[PDB]
Amino acid sequence: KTVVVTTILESPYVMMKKNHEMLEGNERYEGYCVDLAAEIAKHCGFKYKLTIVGDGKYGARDADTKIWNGMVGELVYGKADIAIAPLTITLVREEVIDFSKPFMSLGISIMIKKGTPIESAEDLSKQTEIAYGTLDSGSTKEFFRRSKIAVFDKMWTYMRSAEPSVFVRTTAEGVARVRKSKGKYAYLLESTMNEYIEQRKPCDTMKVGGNLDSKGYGIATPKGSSLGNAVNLAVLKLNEQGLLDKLKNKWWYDKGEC
Amino acid sequence: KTVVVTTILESPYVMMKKNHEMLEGNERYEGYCVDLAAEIAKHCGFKYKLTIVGDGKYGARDADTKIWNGMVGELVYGKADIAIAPLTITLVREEVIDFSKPFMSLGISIMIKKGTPIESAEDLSKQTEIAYGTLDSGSTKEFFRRSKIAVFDKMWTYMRSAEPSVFVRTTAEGVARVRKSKGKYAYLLESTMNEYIEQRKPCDTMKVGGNLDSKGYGIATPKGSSLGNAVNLAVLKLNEQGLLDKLKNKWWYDKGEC
Ligand SMILES: [Zn+2]
Ligand SMILES: [Zn+2]
Ligand SMILES: [Zn+2]
Repeated sequence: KTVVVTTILESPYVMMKKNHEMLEGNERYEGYCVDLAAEIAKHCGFKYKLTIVGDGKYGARDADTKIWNGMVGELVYGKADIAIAPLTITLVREEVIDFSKPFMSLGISIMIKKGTPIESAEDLSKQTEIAYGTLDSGSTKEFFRRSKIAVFDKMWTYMRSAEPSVFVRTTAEGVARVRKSKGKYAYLLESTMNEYIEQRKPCDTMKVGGNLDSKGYGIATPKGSSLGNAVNLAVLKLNEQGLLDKLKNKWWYDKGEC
Repeated sequence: KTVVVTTILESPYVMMKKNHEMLEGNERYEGYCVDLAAEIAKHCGFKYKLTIVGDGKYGARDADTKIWNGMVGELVYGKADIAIAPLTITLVREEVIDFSKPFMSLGISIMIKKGTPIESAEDLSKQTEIAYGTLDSGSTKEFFRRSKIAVFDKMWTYMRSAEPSVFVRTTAEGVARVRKSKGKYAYLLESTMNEYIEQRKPCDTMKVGGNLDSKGYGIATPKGSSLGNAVNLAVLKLNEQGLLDKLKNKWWYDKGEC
């Protein structure tokens, strides 16, 4: 039967085509993950339907109810068969769902509006004129919340209490905030996205400093899924075939407008 | 009871302590993987014995023999319970053994003697005065042998037929060859090793160009091993806590000699 793929609208991973209104099904979308999903479905020989996660989140566990939201939740509760998106491989998630070996390597990075007096995380933690935050319900927020290293811990103390809130619902919201904040806001996001945005108009942002950590994105399946094994080998095969690198250049720099 | 850990003598992952002759068991060794093995064992709750792979190889399957050698072979045939070393996660290997999520991210790179007129793989492929090769029985050689992209295919065509052999039995042998060839030999090895050597006296080598691919190292266990699950969670836990980054700084740069 048709495999239900959950994903999220996040450029350049998954975006609606210009003429999506006249298109149907999987044809309505384009992007790195759209291409990746097609490659995987072909090598594993299955039909699939791309669906956009209902709450538009990656996935976090509610501390009160212990209920998972986002794409992780759709997998945990049987609403989806596989997640193909820029979903970060983490311990808390690995405990409830399965991840293939990473199809992309990245790390948390700093996005500033061009000209802002910031070059590192240490620089952000020593000032208060410039606010900074992260995406909600994801791995980046968890990183700071659970960090015991001096600089990041102090950053979390500031962010978790900040008012107004420095957290955002979507990457787009964080990027917009940096751009319209005259440089009084810095956004903490994964290098993959930072590098992508840095190459798009109005070309007013830039990634500064080195990554804060090293991790990766994996294709996720529910625990005990029959697709788990196959997808994992498919990812490795595609990386060694050079496909993943091919797709990276196609959506990041071949389309770059800066 | 005691878990047999197979590893390889590869600096700075595993090395004999200066006074190993007067030490016993695991205390005889030191290095990144020795430090990592101790942590993995503590977190998974098991006692272990470090052993150096008999043939000093990482692992490849003999074409006609069909027998796996190196650390992979030790796991495949039941001589070791786990491998903790800079062992690359690859498709052919994941087909016979299990790998944890990566504990280190790296890629194939080029090592030259300082002053060598080479800036990239494309440069090596378009000339013939400078010879170049890779390590034997490993993922790097397999990368070129299977590559379908023009530049690497061209490089493989040359390397596979070059005489005398451009391949080496150990990383140390390749590094020595670069150092003694007066710029007439370039070595293809993983970025991790390239970066390490670049910081070792006589500081006469350097890493040039970007990485050729993107992959990682994983802790390997025999397929279906009962240690697999715990080890994987341990790796994720340790990466998130910053131990892996702390360990790389300790063995790579804190001890740099250049
Ligand atoms: Zn394909
Ligand atoms: Zn709640
Ligand atoms: Zn520990």
